Formats: sequence, structure tokens, C-alpha cells
Amino acid sequence: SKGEELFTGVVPILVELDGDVNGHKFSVSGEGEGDATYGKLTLKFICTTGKLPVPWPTLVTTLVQCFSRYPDHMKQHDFFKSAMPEGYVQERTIFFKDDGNYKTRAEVKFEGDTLVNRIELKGIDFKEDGNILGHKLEYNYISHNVYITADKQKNGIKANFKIRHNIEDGSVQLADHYQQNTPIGDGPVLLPDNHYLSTQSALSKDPNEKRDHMVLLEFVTAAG
Repeated sequence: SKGEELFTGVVPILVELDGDVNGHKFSVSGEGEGDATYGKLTLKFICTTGKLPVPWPTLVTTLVQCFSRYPDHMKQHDFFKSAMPEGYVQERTIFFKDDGNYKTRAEVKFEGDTLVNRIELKGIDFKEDGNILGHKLEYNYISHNVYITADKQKNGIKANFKIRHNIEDGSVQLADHYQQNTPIGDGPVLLPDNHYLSTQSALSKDPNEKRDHMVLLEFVTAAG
């Protein structure tokens, strides 16, 4: 089980995101640690360019599934850890219903003992007065699952899932995700049988942090 050993204890994480939505540029940096044994992620993200032009909840999925807890009987289906330390490229298109879309390209890999997630995000066709640019989304999270399937044609995995972002009027802003992950090394990786990753999220704020930011606590477990 190559790559698994790199996740046996607590691992420091660094996230770097460069975005541009409807021409509005922004950057986000994140730091924290992951404990894959418990499928636990603890991270704090900061918008280093000022005010985030989009809702923090809409960036959660974009901002390291290698930290998921895979039950012992499912260890042969952990594509994410198997690609380490070289890593994998993670790409998505996220369609916000009745609004614009995000296109993301990220590289997740180890740089020394730090697991790094470096992201490029481009958003187009958003409504200036819509739920995203207008910041009309509640600061929380309710979606949990994603069905992961193998993508042999690309020697990786893929997934399609909907994320629901609660709005104050009781309605929901849908964010339809289409995902594809491919290894960075020419090395071996595990192409998994179908399964789910179920994530419990928790968004919060550091009462003593003045910069625009997001504190995130997540627990992810594989099943199915």
C-alpha cells in the first residue's frame, strides 16, 4: 500500500488558490492539518487580497480527499493516497443553477512533509445580483456525499455530485459538480471500485480574525 504510510500520523496542509470570477480576481491561502486515520481535516483559510468576491461555502469543495478515512475493508479503493507523494491533478466544473460556473484545476501533492493543494479557479457567466456575487448564501454546509467511480480512460477517478447551498428564503442554490482526477506521476495507482465518500462539515469564524476568512472542520469517511 504505497502512499498510505505518508498519512499514518498528523500531516500539515497548505492550500493556495488563485481565482477570477467575472473578472474579479482574488487569492486564498489555507493552513491546517489532516489526520487520515480519523478522516479529520482542520483548516483556516484567509482571503489574502481583501474581501472574497464569492461566498466561502462555494469554495469548500475546491479548497484533499487523500485525507478521507477508508475503512480497512476498503483500503484497496484509496486512489487519493495511492498517488502520493507525486500527487494528482484534480479538475472540476461546478455549475451554479440559474447562475455562472466555476472551472478549477488543482495539483495535490507533497512538498516535503507538507500536503499541498495548489488551485487555479475561473468563474464565468455569474449574475452580479445573483446568489453568488450578491453573497446571498448562508454560511454553513449540508451536503455530504459523492459517488467516486474509476475513470480507466484517464487512469484515475471521476465523480458527479450536487451540492446544495442554503439561502435565507428557505430555498437552495444548487452547485452541480463534475470531477476528474488523474495522477501526476507515471507511477502505480489504485483504480477503485465504486464507492462513496461521506463528509461532515463545519464552517466557523475565528472571533479574533479581522481578515475575510473561513475556519473549516471536516470529517470524511469512505463507504459503499
